[PDB]
Amino acid sequence: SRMEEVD
Amino acid sequence: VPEYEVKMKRFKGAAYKLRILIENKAPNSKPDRFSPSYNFAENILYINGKLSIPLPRDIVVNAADIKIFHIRKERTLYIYI
Amino acid sequence: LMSQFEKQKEQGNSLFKQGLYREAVHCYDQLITAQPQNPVGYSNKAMALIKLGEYTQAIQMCQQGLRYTSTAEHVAIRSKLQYRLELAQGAVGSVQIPVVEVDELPEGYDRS
Repeated sequence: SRMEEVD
Repeated sequence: VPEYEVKMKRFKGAAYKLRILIENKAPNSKPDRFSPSYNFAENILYINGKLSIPLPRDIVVNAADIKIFHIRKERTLYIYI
Repeated sequence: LMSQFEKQKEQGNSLFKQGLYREAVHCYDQLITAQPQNPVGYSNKAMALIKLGEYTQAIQMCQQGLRYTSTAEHVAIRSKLQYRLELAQGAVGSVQIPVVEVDELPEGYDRS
């Protein structure tokens, strides 16, 4: 779960 | 009916790599309507219904950095990429 | 404790995860206003805008965000931005490029 997650 | 003629020139060590000149040569005449668009996958800069400039494949193209100036008196588009 | 910036960001992310994308954008905007060189505001805003179907605006936010990510320290966030960009570009196929009407070319532009 990374690219589609905000930062 | 407009009569467009295109010139292209490459540059080294500058903020841009390419300059495109689009010139209307038709004497009589009509004002030029321009709604350019850039297609990312094609790497083609469409100018209007008539005209499209595919861009050289060896150039990094950032649509944010495509600068287009229009000088009406000269009926000339200057495009810097 | 979280800084003001970090609390605004966390609030934005909470709204995002809730599916309140417009409000999230409203927080991320404050991130961009406070730290215009911080890529995270741009990346987050772009993701929210994408969730809203505002692909052209998302593209603009990625374009702006990537200005700040050219050094090694930002590689990770760079990847994020590049993902969003490629998503949004992919969605629209093309964008309008504005024509600037001028009496003469501004300085630094070769007429030769």
